[PDB]
Amino acid sequence: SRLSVCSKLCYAIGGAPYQITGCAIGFFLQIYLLDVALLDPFYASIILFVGRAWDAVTDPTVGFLVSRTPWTRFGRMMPWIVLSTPFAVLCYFLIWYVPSVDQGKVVWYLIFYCCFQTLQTCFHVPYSALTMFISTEQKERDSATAYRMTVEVLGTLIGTAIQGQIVGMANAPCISTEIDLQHVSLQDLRNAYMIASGVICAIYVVCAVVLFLGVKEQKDTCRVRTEPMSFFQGICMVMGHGPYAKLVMGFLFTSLAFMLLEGNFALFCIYNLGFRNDFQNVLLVIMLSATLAIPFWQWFLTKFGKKTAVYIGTTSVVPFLISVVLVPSSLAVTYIASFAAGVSVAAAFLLPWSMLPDVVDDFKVQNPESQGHEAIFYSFYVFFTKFASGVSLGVSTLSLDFAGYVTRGCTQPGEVKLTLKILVSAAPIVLIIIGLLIFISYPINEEKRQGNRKLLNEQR
Amino acid sequence: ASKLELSGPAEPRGSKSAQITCKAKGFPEARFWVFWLFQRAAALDWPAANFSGGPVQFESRFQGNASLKGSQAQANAELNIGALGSSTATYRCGWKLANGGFFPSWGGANVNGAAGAKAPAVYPVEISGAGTGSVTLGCLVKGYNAKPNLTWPGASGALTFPSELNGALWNLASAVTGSGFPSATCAVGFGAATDVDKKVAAA
Amino acid sequence: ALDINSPEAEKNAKGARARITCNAGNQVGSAVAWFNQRPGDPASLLTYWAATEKGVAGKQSAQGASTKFSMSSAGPEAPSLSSYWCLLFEKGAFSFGGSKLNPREGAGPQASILPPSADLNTSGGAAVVCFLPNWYGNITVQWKTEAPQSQANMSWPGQAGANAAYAMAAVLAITKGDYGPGSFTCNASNRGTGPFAMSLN
Ligand SMILES: CCCCCCCCCCCCO[C@@H]1O[C@H](CO)[C@@H](O[C@H]2O[C@H](CO)[C@@H](O)[C@H](O)[C@H]2O)[C@H](O)[C@H]1O
Ligand SMILES: CCCCCCCCCCCCO[C@@H]1O[C@H](CO)[C@@H](O[C@H]2O[C@H](CO)[C@@H](O)[C@H](O)[C@H]2O)[C@H](O)[C@H]1O
Ligand SMILES: CCCCCCCCCCCCO[C@@H]1O[C@H](CO)[C@@H](O[C@H]2O[C@H](CO)[C@@H](O)[C@H](O)[C@H]2O)[C@H](O)[C@H]1O
Ligand SMILES: CCCCCCCCCCCCO[C@@H]1O[C@H](CO)[C@@H](O[C@H]2O[C@H](CO)[C@@H](O)[C@H](O)[C@H]2O)[C@H](O)[C@H]1O
Ligand SMILES: CCCCCCCCCCCCO[C@@H]1O[C@H](CO)[C@@H](O[C@H]2O[C@H](CO)[C@@H](O)[C@H](O)[C@H]2O)[C@H](O)[C@H]1O
Ligand SMILES: CCCCCCCCCCCCO[C@@H]1O[C@H](CO)[C@@H](O[C@H]2O[C@H](CO)[C@@H](O)[C@H](O)[C@H]2O)[C@H](O)[C@H]1O
Ligand SMILES: CCCCCCCCCCCCO[C@@H]1O[C@H](CO)[C@@H](O[C@H]2O[C@H](CO)[C@@H](O)[C@H](O)[C@H]2O)[C@H](O)[C@H]1O
Ligand SMILES: CCCCCCCCCCCCO[C@@H]1O[C@H](CO)[C@@H](O[C@H]2O[C@H](CO)[C@@H](O)[C@H](O)[C@H]2O)[C@H](O)[C@H]1O
Ligand SMILES: CCCCCCCCCCCCO[C@@H]1O[C@H](CO)[C@@H](O[C@H]2O[C@H](CO)[C@@H](O)[C@H](O)[C@H]2O)[C@H](O)[C@H]1O
Ligand SMILES: CCCCCCCCCCCCO[C@@H]1O[C@H](CO)[C@@H](O[C@H]2O[C@H](CO)[C@@H](O)[C@H](O)[C@H]2O)[C@H](O)[C@H]1O
Ligand SMILES: CCCCCCCCCCCCO[C@@H]1O[C@H](CO)[C@@H](O[C@H]2O[C@H](CO)[C@@H](O)[C@H](O)[C@H]2O)[C@H](O)[C@H]1O
Ligand SMILES: CCCCCCCCCCCCO[C@@H]1O[C@H](CO)[C@@H](O[C@H]2O[C@H](CO)[C@@H](O)[C@H](O)[C@H]2O)[C@H](O)[C@H]1O
Ligand SMILES: CCCCCCCCCCCCO[C@@H]1O[C@H](CO)[C@@H](O[C@H]2O[C@H](CO)[C@@H](O)[C@H](O)[C@H]2O)[C@H](O)[C@H]1O
Repeated sequence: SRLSVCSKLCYAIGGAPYQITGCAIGFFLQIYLLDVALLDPFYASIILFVGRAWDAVTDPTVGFLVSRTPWTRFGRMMPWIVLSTPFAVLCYFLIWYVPSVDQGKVVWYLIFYCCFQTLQTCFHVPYSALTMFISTEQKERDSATAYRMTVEVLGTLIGTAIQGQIVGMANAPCISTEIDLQHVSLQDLRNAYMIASGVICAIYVVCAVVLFLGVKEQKDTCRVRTEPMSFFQGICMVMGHGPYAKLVMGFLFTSLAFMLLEGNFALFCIYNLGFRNDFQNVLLVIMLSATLAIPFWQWFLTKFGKKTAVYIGTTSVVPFLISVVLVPSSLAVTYIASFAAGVSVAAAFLLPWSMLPDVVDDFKVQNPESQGHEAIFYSFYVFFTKFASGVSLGVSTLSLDFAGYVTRGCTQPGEVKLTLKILVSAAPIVLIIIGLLIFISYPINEEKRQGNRKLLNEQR
Repeated sequence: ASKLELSGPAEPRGSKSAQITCKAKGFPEARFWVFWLFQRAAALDWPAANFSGGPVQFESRFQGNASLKGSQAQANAELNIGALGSSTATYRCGWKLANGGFFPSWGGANVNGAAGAKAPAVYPVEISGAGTGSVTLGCLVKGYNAKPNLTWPGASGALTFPSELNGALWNLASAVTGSGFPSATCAVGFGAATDVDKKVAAA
Repeated sequence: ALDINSPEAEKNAKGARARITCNAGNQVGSAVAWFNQRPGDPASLLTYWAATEKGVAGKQSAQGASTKFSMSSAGPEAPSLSSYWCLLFEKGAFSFGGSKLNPREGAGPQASILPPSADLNTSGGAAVVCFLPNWYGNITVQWKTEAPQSQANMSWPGQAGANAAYAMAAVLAITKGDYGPGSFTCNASNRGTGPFAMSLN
């Protein structure tokens, strides 16, 4: 009476819409608001910041509501997903819709972006506890987690490919300005965005139906339900630990640098490298290299330890982030740097999850009483990454507004290109250097003590 | 609030050079493109634009006729007009939103490229020996180079036509449809002295 | 440079609705700015990106996809009878078109001819003045010194605030030496199915 491989596959498929919508509204929302929705970058800055700060706000609130959700006739998590998905797909389609409003499109985008973030939180937060609800054996939960991560990586790649190819299929005209003083239409580009959103909404639904049909709930009633009021005490206890706080700050700053790149990289490809016809192919190459470099970094951490792997993987992109702003926009240099950036993305978002069990063992050794420490760590990391990435994207688009970013434009003035070069080559390098310096102060020192802590794991 | 204060009216003479100031306030002048326009009797044109921390971009018609400059120490934009004669117009000083390309805040200054300054002559044109109910009296002001203010003693039935160029001077007419005619006089403006009021007689 | 334009330089609207149309010589991609200008005042921005207001009364809306744009004022008051311009921010060289709204009035012209005064006759000149104080539409004035003449200067005011009627003054300047051609006649042609002639001898 274990999990079937089809049930684990359906559970893994159910986690693809989160990554597809995340990659879409991470890579292309800043393009869509600035260029396709014709918004002032102050208003787009407000929309991006509030949209990525309401998700982080709604993560613990929806978690607390789910912890208080009683047992229905379909489960504790399936009614949330079933009642959240048809409204989430509607709000997601209305994110990429440009209305005919004479005043206040920023209000429309704010309302529907925050509504979609709330409904996607109400979809993903029960889906995270679904792996505890499906089975009681730890091996089945680990297999379901591995399937979920594999389909999460494939969902990021598939969503990037689908959205990029559809919105790059239909081009559009630009705005000639003073700088440039010595068939397709804008409605075609908006319809291409609507078509891509409709395809992604069809995928969302399909995956929601697959998750509902293929996954049961098992009516789990065992052990204890812990204490929801002890959340702040657990946060303080986790933050008091040395290696756990060090891993939190390093992973944070590194993921913040890469989320800043993910946000302001399509504009850098369009307006600095002059690749507005093939800016989606660079994103596809980066995601393909990130997909293919995961076994390479797994072999590297299995072979040459963990310390050198996390030392070189996050900092491999630094010479290439210098090179992209220190060459005259050569095509092959950009594609080689795209392959390198994909390798570095895979390293940055793979290696701390490899570092984590050595810190879990150390926290078990130092604190014998532990309940939900890994969940608390994940929630803290998720909240701070989403909130500070919203701050970073709001500050970046506000800096573009201050620099005089033209809506569309076929070119940018000398201030906007400088701000984009700083936003892909100075701020990510500074954040990566901060994360590397935090990872230097690592008292666990890879496995050299951690396995000894594992020996104490044999003792306790 | 952002505002742009422009110079007053000027009277260049044929082929002089006229400099117009556009002292701005409420915004950093070095961050936005300060523009210049060219409004005739009824037509909006576009000489040029100037970025106060860099380049100047002209229209191909006004290249060599207009020259733009910017002082960021006083936040003042200058337009220098070269040879004239058909440049008697109104020049605006819009600024361009740093994202779109349209002009939210504007100014306005008049340039009148003519020569001479004379005293107006008043002629009381009257009826030619006819009358039926209301009758039309007139007042013709001919030969001046300014903007006058024709008036009547407390009668509001008057129509004062816009002035027109006749050679190098200006001509204006005023018409009053009055019912009774005990006494009517035409009083003109022309703030540069030469104040003359003339009665309107019969025949 | 683009060739954006407004076809109707004059429009008639009283209190119902106005639809000022602008046409672009190139596909501008919905980049049209609409300005409102009152006499003696600079152009005030109403609409940008062809549909978005900037601190303006809610009656001013605007539509248009590409090479065909419109601004609709469905509540036209006394301040709304001004001159409206359409700009384009698609190309480097910015362009305007020019338009104006007017109220709707009935019909009926009036003409009166006035001979030169004795003061003007003394100082070597003779200006014959033809006044057309109240009419609606467009009118044409011809001078007959027993033959058509093309040496007259004509002026028009705007529309009167009370009467909602236009005027026109025609001045014929003739020297004293050329002041013997017979009789002077002023002829006015309006939408009245007949010319109005006023003559002096
Ligand atoms: C993009 C994803 C969708 C791709 C199309 C779907 C293909 C995958 C469908 C699931 C296939 C497994 O479906 C069914 O699972 C049971 C075990 O639970 C299998 O039973 C056995 O088969 C295979 C090997 O022979 C093993 O997976 C399994 O360990 C074994 O128990 C059945 O032979 C199979 O019919
Ligand atoms: C775009 C391409 C998408 C990938 C291919 C389409 C998905 C099809 C399902 C995955 C491929 C086949 O499925 C593969 O079968 C083998 C066994 O034969 C499984 O291996 C395992 O299956 C079940 C899992 O509990 C157990 O019996 C046992 O632990 C082991 O045999 C792999 O976990 C699975 O990866
Ligand atoms: C964008 C994502 C697209 C998603 C598209 C939907 C793909 C969903 C993947 C699973 C598809 C269904 O997979 C289905 O699983 C059941 C598991 O019992 C298999 O059923 C099989 O398993 C049992 C195992 O005891 C066998 O005895 C028997 O041969 C058979 O009934 C089916 O042969 C397989 O077709
Ligand atoms: C998953 C894909 C399937 C999705 C199915 C639903 C898709 C519907 C297509 C979008 C249609 C909505 O289109 C949009 O609606 C709103 C509300 O009616 C309108 O908004 C309107 O109401 C507001 C509030 O009164 C005012 O600003 C104004 O009257 C007007 O703008 C927009 O002008 C219109 O652009
Ligand atoms: C979660 C809280 C988010 C806080 C973030 C900061 C507040 C929101 C930032 C954008 C607010 C913009 O402010 C808003 O702009 C536009 C015009 O400019 C107008 O917005 C309004 O326009 C018309 C008015 O009939 C209607 O469609 C509608 O009522 C509304 O959209 C309002 O006049 C103003 O309330
Ligand atoms: C848009 C959606 C696209 C649909 C994508 C569908 C592709 C699905 C990918 C199939 C993943 C194959 O999963 C395969 O099976 C086994 C389970 O027996 C998994 O699990 C295996 O690795 C984990 C590692 O901790 C261990 O628990 C154990 O070694 C083993 O169970 C592995 O992850 C993988 O080897
Ligand atoms: C290109 C078509 C679409 C992509 C199809 C790809 C199908 C094959 C990938 C499915 C997932 C493979 O999952 C693979 O499982 C094996 C175990 O069997 C893991 O092997 C190992 O990794 C994990 C850590 O990640 C450890 O717990 C352990 O050392 C071991 O299980 C691989 O690291 C993992 O990558
Ligand atoms: C494993 C990753 C792939 C799995 C996800 C599936 C995404 C595949 C593309 C989805 C969109 C399909 O529709 C897409 O439309 C455009 C034209 O309209 C075309 O896409 C085209 O764009 C680029 C633009 O330079 C061309 O170089 C190329 O010839 C072609 O790929 C294809 O027809 C198709 O890629
Ligand atoms: C993983 C499962 C999902 C895989 C991805 C979904 C299947 C592939 C996507 C199909 C739809 C995208 O492909 C899209 O289709 C439409 C309809 O012909 C076409 O696009 C058409 O509409 C747009 C909008 O007016 C215009 O550019 C033009 O009229 C035409 O190109 C192109 O082919 C492509 O832009
Ligand atoms: C698989 C393809 C998925 C496509 C999207 C499916 C969602 C279905 C619900 C929404 C349908 C599309 O939504 C509708 O599309 C048309 C274009 O075709 C848009 O465009 C419409 O208004 C604009 C306004 O200028 C017109 O230029 C255009 O001619 C007209 O068709 C509408 O603004 C939008 O309301
Ligand atoms: C939570 C983490 C947050 C991380 C967010 C990262 C945001 C990074 C902000 C980058 C802003 C760059 O700011 C940009 O720098 C250059 C040089 O300093 C400056 O711009 C400069 O160029 C112009 C030339 O026209 C000169 O007038 C002057 O030398 C200066 O203003 C401005 O300051 C700004 O245009
Ligand atoms: C930490 C890793 C460093 C890798 C690179 C990080 C990005 C920062 C440098 C980007 C390159 C552009 O940086 C910028 O280039 C131009 C010339 O091209 C230089 O020169 C500039 O100085 C003045 C400053 O008022 C500007 O008005 C003007 O646009 C330009 O002449 C600047 O001094 C330099 O700041
Ligand atoms: C809590 C999240 C952060 C919220 C920060 C607080 C902001 C609250 C909303 C204030 C928005 C108004 O702030 C500012 O007002 C001016 C009013 O002319 C707007 O207008 C500005 O851009 C428009 C074009 O878009 C120009 O026509 C105008 O000349 C210019 O002043 C700006 O679009 C807006 O940047």
